Amino acid sequence: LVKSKATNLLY
Amino acid sequence: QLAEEKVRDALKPPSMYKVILVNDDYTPMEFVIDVLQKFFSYDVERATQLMLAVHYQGKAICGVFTAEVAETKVAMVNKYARENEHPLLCTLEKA
Repeated sequence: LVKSKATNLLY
Repeated sequence: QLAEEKVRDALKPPSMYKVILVNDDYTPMEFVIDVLQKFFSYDVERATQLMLAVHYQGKAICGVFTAEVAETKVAMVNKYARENEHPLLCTLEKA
């Protein structure tokens, strides 16, 4: 299956 | 006795079928979680584990059903998958 894009915590 | 033989002979186990999701390299993990919640009444935690089983083991069993109900689950899940333009395949095997 295809894993979703991780959503970055750090800016 | 005769009555007892009649009883024995009426105890053939039900024909039951596993409904199975098969892995593929295109269907989103989130979509499989959605499928398990929508059509099999899994809570999010259980859906997530089964989804991971699909991905890492190759396939997973969603539950076990009468033949009639199993064919109905397969039809629905595949329809939902195609209308969302995923190749996800739901199928059956006899338990």
